[PDB]
Amino acid sequence: MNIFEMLRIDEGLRLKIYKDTEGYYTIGIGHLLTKSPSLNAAKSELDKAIGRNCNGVITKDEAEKLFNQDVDAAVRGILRNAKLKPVYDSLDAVRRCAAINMVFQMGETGVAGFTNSLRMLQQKRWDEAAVNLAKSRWYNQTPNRAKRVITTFRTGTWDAYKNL
Repeated sequence: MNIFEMLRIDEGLRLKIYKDTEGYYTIGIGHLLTKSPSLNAAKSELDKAIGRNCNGVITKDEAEKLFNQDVDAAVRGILRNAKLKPVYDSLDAVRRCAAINMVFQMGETGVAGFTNSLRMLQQKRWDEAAVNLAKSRWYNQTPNRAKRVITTFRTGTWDAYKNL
């Protein structure tokens, strides 16, 4: 398992514009297009992202290209964020994947606000971190995914993702 396989499980793959868990237009492997309620606005963002007139549909190669860009953006966002970088650097490789997953789902600013959980993670107080992370809108709105990511932080193993 690696971060691509992990987020592919959590986000799925859809080649036509769809609405994500929050009702926002999205495509591919969790690529958010816009928070606007306008499908036309989403289609315009899609064409801009892919570089051709897509009419709301992309290929698997295009979805995977957006995904590579998005994972890279999540990692770069962590490394540029003064609250997130030290915690990330303190983590082992498996737990770094859990961190990237959270930033991919909710964005860098959003995770950087998880102040108390970040401190527990930096301190390697894993069970305490797990309890704190679950006290969140994130957990209540996407509990199955949050449980997987939390188990990954708690254990430092891929047990929650084996086998898919």
